[PDB]
Amino acid sequence: FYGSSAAKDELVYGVVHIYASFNDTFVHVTDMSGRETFCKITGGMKVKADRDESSPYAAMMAAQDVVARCKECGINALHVKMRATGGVGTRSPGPGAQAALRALARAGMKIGRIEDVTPIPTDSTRRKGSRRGRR
RNA sequence: GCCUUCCCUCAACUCACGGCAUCCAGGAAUGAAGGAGGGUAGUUCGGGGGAGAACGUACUGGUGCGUCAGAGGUGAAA
Repeated sequence: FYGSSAAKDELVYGVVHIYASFNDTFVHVTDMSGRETFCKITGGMKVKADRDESSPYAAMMAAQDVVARCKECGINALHVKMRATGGVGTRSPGPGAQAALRALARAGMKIGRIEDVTPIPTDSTRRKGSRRGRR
């Protein structure tokens, strides 16, 4: 088929970048290269209304269309990299994390070697805000 | 306790005895304050100060390699 035919009957390790924020959730597909990709999924496609595009439901509904497209790319095993937010944002992911993982596991994809890959500064620029804060 | 004898006074000059040759005023000042100043030493002690050279990720932008439809953002939106 389109996917494995020289890696077939053997697990293949993709990589999945998960970026969870409070405006959307992203689920991306990479192959231990990051130079080539197959699919880019956003919460906002599956669920409409901007509040609910970062909600748990968004994640899970999106996650099932990861699995759908992975089994056509020969990908079976998935390494995962969880990302929070920017280095001048916070250090907290949105609610779309922890939802996506479970949705993939339950959908028969293997998961191993999860990691925390996020941009944390040694130090960076003045954080957005003010001296007196947002109020 | 003391005298004498005996061992018999070491740091390259040290100890004992003698010649006589020299040079030539000099030691008579209160003390050293849990008062001040200074010296020396531990390659002491420290986000102390100046200079010069590298290092770290992030933010932002650009470039290249891929993907494809929404993304920013909010209480909700725009």
